[PDB]
Formats: sequence, C-alpha cells, structure tokens
Amino acid sequence: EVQLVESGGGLVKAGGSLILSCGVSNFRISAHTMNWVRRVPGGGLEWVASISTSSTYRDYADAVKGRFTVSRDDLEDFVYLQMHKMRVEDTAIYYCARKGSDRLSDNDPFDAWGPGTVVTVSPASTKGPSVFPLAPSSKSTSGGTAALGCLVKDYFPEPVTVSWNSGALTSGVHTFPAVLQSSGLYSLSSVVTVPSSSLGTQTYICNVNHKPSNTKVDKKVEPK
Amino acid sequence: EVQLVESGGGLVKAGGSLILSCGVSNFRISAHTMNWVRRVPGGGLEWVASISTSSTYRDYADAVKGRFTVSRDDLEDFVYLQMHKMRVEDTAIYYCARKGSDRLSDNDPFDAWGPGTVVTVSPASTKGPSVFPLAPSSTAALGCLVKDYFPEPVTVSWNSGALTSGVHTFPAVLQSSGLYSLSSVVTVPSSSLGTQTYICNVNHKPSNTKVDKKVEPK
Amino acid sequence: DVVMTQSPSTLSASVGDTITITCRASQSIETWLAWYQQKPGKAPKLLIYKASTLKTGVPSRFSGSGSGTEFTLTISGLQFDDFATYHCQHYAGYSATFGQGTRVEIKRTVAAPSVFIFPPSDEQLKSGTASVVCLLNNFYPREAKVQWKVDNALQSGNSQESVTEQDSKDSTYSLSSTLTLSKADYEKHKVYACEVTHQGLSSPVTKSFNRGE
Amino acid sequence: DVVMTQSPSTLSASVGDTITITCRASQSIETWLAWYQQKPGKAPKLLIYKASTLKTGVPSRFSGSGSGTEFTLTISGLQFDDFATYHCQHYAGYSATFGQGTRVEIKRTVAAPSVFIFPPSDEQLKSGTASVVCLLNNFYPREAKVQWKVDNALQSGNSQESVTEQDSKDSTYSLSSTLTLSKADYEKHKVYACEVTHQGLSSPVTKSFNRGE
Repeated sequence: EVQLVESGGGLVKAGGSLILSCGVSNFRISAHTMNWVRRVPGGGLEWVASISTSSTYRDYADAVKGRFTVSRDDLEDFVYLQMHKMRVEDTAIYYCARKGSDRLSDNDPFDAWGPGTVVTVSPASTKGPSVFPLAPSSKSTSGGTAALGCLVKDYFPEPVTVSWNSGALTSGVHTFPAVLQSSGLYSLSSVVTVPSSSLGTQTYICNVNHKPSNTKVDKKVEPK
Repeated sequence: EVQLVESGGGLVKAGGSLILSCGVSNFRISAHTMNWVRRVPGGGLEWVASISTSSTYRDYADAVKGRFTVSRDDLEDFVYLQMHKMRVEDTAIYYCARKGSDRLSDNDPFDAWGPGTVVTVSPASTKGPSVFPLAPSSTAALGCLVKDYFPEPVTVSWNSGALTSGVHTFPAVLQSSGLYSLSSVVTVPSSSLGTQTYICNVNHKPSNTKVDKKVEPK
Repeated sequence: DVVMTQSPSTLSASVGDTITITCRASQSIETWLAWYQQKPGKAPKLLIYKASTLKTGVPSRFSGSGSGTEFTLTISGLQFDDFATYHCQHYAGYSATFGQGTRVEIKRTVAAPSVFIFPPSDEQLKSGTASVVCLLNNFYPREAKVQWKVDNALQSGNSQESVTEQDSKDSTYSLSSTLTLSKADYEKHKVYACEVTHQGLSSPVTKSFNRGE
Repeated sequence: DVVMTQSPSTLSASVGDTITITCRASQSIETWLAWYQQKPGKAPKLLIYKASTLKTGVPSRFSGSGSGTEFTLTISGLQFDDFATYHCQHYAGYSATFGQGTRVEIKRTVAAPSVFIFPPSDEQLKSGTASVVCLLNNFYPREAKVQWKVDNALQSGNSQESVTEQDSKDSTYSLSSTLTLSKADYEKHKVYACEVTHQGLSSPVTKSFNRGE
C-alpha cells in the first residue's frame, strides 16, 4: 500500500524555526505534485504549500508566503517544509499529501496522506531571567579573598549582560558563558572576588540586563 | 561576501528526529559540493555528510550512516540534513560548508562555512510518569492525574480491570515542557466512599514503569 | 482567491439516515471539486473527485453532485463508520483550498454536563506546580465553554482542554480542562472556580473551592 | 577510513614565537591536506590547502609543508590573533576526515585555582530547585577536574560546567560548575562538597558546607 510519513514536529517558540520532512513507501514522488496541509485546533484543514514536478513552481498560502519554503528531493523521495518566523496560529497537525489519481492528469485530488506530525508554537517568544544571590561564605579567611556573585537562571533567548555596582566594580569579575538547560532555557552565573574585609561596608549589587525581553534586575547580595 | 546560515537546531531527546537546513547569500550552490561538519564538545571537528553537484553522491560518516540523510535544493539554494535515531554523541555544533576555490577543481577544500547551529541530544529517551490523586469532593467523581511522561502511550485500568463502567481516560496533552499529561476518571456511587477501595493502575511501557495509586476521600 | 463555504458546520443524525452536505464556491470552479473523510487523529481519506467520481473502493452509499458554485455530498444510509468530519476541496493544477469542515455526529437527546472541580494534590504542590482540573461529564451536543476564574478574575492562556470521542454506550462527550499555575501564583489567591456553559443548562453552572479547605 | 593524528593536543607559547603543529596520516594521502583555524564559538577559517598553498588573504606567517603521511603547519611569529584551535583535514572528492585539533594558548607559569562553594539561595530553594555552585578562579593550565560528592556519594549527570577564555590580563582560566537538584532531593542529604584536582595542587582540594549551617 502507498504510505507517507512526516518527521520533525515538536514545540517551537514564537518567532523560531522548525523544519519538517516527509518520506514515502511503495511509490516514487518524482511524477507527483507534493503538498503540505495542516489541521488547526478548530478542526478545519488549511492548504499550506505545493511544489510541482521538477520543482517548476512553488505555491504558498497567503498566511505563510515569505515565511515557509517547500523543497523536493526526487532521487531519494523526500519532501521538506521550512517554517520560519513561526506564529501561534501555525500550531496544527501537518500532513504531507500527494496529488494524484488512478491515471495522472493535469489536476488530480489528494489521494494519499501521511498520518501527520504535531507542531506547537508557544506564544512567548522571550522570557526574563530569575536572579538569585550567590552569598559569600561565612567561613571566609580573615584578611581578604572572598567570593560572591549572582545566578541568572531560566531566560530565553541569549544574551544577558551583567555589570556590578553599575560598572564601578570591574577587577576580578568573571561572567561565564551561558549553558543550555534541559528545559530549553539558558542559565549563567557571574562572580567577583573582593577583600573579605569589605563585607559589610561595600554594597554589592549585580545589574542583569536582558535586552530580548527588555528586563533589567538589580539584586543585592549579602552574607548569610 | 559569501555567507551560509544554518537553521533548525535545538534540544532533542535520544531516539528522536531533528531536521537542519542551510541557506546561502551571494553565490549559487548548484556548482558546489555541499557538506555538513560538526564540532563535538571535546573541540574536534567531525565530517558528517557530503552531497555533490546534481546529487550524484551522498556520503556519510560511519557513525551516522543509516540515520542521517543529506539533500540539496538547487533552485532556492538550500541544503538539508535529516537526523534520525539520534544519540548522545550526536551532540555538537553543526556547520554547513561549501567545497570550492577561486577556480573550481575536482577536489577543493571547504572555503566557506556557516556560523553553526547548536544541536543537543538529552540522554533520557523515556521518562516514567508522576501519578497524583484527584480526590473526590467531601454519583461522585474521582480519578488519577498521570503527569510528566514521555513518550506516549500510557495505559490505565482501575482495580486491576474489575472497574470499567463509567471510566473515561482522556487523550494525553503535550505540555509546554515537552512531556505528556493525561487524566483518568471514573464516576461511582457517593455511598461507596470509604467502603470500596479505588486504585488506578498506570502502565507506561516505553519506560517500563508501573504505578498503582490509591485514591481516597479528602 | 476562491473561497469555499460548507454547510452545516455540525450535522446530527441517526444511523440509517440519508444526509446531505452542501459546499459553495465564491466563483465557478466547473467540476473541480473533491470530498474527503477524516476521523480524529487520522489521515484524511479521498472519497470523491471531479465532483461526482467515486474513488475505487469507496462504498456506493457515497455520492456527489453539483457544478459551478453549488456542490453536494450525499451519504445514503449512514453507518457508524461514517460518523467523522467531511471536507470539500477545490483543487487546481498547482494549488488548492478547503472548506471549513462539517462534523457528522450521532444525534441524541440534550444532556447537561455533570461538573466537578479538583484542587491540586499536596504532593504536586510540593514540587512547585499547581494543576487545577475541571471535568465536564457526559454531555451532548459537543459544544461547551469552560472559563476559569481565580478570585473572580477571568484567566486566559494558562489552561488546556481535551475532549473524548462520542461514548460508545450513551453517545455523550466528556471534557477535561487543566489550569496550570506555579506554586507562587497559586498561593497568592484564595477562590478558584470553573464556570461552565452548555446547551443542556438553562444558566451557567460554576464549581469552586477555597485554597486549603 | 583515513585516520588523522595531530600533535600536540595543546600547544603553549608566547607572542612572537615560531611554532609548529604536526599532522600524521595513517596512510599516504599525497598532498590532499588542508589547515583550518577556529576560534571559540566562531566558524572555521581556511588557511592552507594542497598541503602548502596559502589561501588568498591569509597572512604570510602561516605556511604548511609535508606529503605522504607527515605534514606540518608553521606559524612564524605568533600574533595575539593567532591563539585559537587549529584543525588539519584530509579532503577527498566526496569525503573528509579531521584530526582531533590543536589548541594554541598563551604560556605562563602554573597557577593553582582558588576554590569557592556557594549553597542555594533561600529564595531559589523555596521554588523547588537547588543550584549549588563551585568556582575555580584564575588557574593555569586549563586542565582541571571537578567532582561533586553528596554525603560522600559521587554525583554523575546532574552538573554542568562552563569555562572562560584566557584572561586578557593574567592569561588564566576560570571555571564554574553547577549542581542542580530538586528541593526534595536537596533536603535528603546533609554534606555538599566539590573536590578539585589540578596540576597546581599537590593534593585535591575540597570545599564543603552543611545544609543550614
């Protein structure tokens, strides 16, 4: 029996990109116009894109023109759908469907469909960080050499900039590269070493700026 | 002047699939063999795949052969990389690289590179569910919430299959965390609260996880 | 630049009935019209093309007619396998456009939902997340509205719902809605409420609980 | 299956030095060899191809030689911009293979890390997640090992590390390791410690704290 199978669905952030693929069984795509169709949560179908044989023409729905691209690989029997600058209303089950009939003509219906792949676009394109204090150790050495900092956790996308005391404290500062957590949010820590003797006198505030979400946080770090 | 740009990276769970693409600026790909290369966390480069002009050749590194596919689109100037059955060691920065030189020959180096897209494969291919009780209100309804599992499916019975009447197990929903969640409920006589014991049996074959949760009044 | 409109959006009937679905085009499309069947979570299946040609293997109880701007799909003797969504489609050489879909369901008497609200379990709350669940049990027809109110404040965007298929014994539907909130946000307010409307209710029904009671 | 071997894995030198990086092929590859530069987080840049041909625009202080199985990249007068990783590559018509890369760094005296441990903040701990941070400050060379132990139990898979580039003033590196645990798991144990080993330390250094002081 003829078969199609989509791959590549998942969760996407608004504005992000996701690429789908489609493979087939028991026929060659080269003789067929191939199509992408999506079923929106309300239940209706929306034609998305088509690509003619030999890629002579690529036609797109108005709602996706300029954002989506369809490609075909007739030699290994794949169709692709690039989706860029994605919007919440692109959320749907996406199906890969061949145009065809018992005898191929200039205009046939969609006689074969894949089972569909779920694509979900979340509305938030950004998220501001949580800022937690990295408190200096109460058991420091008497005379100097203490460490303090800020943990900048769960933000998206990069980058964040950090200063200390509005830029007055620069010596001894290390702001580390962010790491991508299993949640898909970034997290970095910024630390500075200072004399233990200044604890209590110097006030230490880390200034976290996250331009994508236009979020700024000033957190005061203190002992215990 | 020449530029390449990868799209499609992100986080994937082991065993999952992810598709990358590569676009270009200020040249046409049609004359070029196009390549994928990855930078593993240790710092070294690994050639992944190549696709010649006219798609005559597709070659793959032994470690990805049978799981990856490379395709080219000469009319809108894109290259694709399908990555299937992904493994922890596929974690890397993926670059799209052009084979070429000022004067093209049969064997040129990689003279132009995209900036790279990060691809991260998490070690867990599955996760067993958390099971929380939906307690009846002090014709009563009770149930179980089967939260934070991956992938589908989970099966649920009640009292090892002896209680079937009035049971509804809902389709799972995909949460924004990438984990699935569903609830299973049953309606019973309000009079049986206290006398009949109600246990939901959650079975999650992918993670080979079983949970029996007792649901009681309060 | 062709718009297709199907009628009706929901068609309710009994087994054995003969039913008709209408599809209208905003301009003439000759006989370039196809009809598809689709079951929930399944692929569409081609039924008819060129307005009236049955695809090989499709049962003879399916038929189509029309031309120009007015087309019809007829199902002569509904069987249980035929309850599904049906789509009409104008297909051209390179592009296509679909109607909005018609859902065909089993007709039964109106039944109001039995409504239940569940607070988060203490266990879940300790992990830092609060899922509040609202249940609408055994109602008909499928159209219902659920709204969340927290301390009488209408929520938006922080809930998900799912609906069962029509029950095999009583042909009703059931629906679950989950409102998700962080531990911090959940403990900021007291009254949590689910407000329900449904054709079987003469006025909306609200179920609520007070946090910690 | 061509295997490429670079030597050394790490090369430490001063500005102005003349340095050589060697690449050995497991079998003859004639002169089908290229050299790339790569800076952290950036794309590779082609330096040399056909073993010894300088790509247009590449500074003349780069040169390459060799054939068969033994190849060398020479940088004659290291400049600050040249500290980076360098990769050799055998390239064939439809395939390629790389060496493991050579990281070229600024040489300085050995410097042991100053180690600091930070417990999770009370604020963060109440949300249900515990981040414990260990800091290795201003050490050289780059190779360091961090192990987390909770109640003397070696942790695995629940930590991430990050390392800075060589400091512009003192040519040292710094490293941060974050151990992440749920509120539940964090309150299951008492002693939290990070153990650090490094060439500048005659024995491993351990910093610890008791939950709650």
